[PDB]
Amino acid sequence: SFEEDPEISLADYWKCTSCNEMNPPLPSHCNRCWALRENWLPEDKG
Ligand SMILES: [Zn+2]
Repeated sequence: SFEEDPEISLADYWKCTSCNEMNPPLPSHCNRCWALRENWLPEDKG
């Protein structure tokens, strides 16, 4: 199922490393197990 989403395409989604679920960029944790993403915010070590 795909709908009009030019502002937020499903391609921008992410893959929860816990269960391997797909989620949008809006949230951070998987919408099932709540596997709060790890690599989201701008990670700039140094
Ligand atoms: Zn998950």
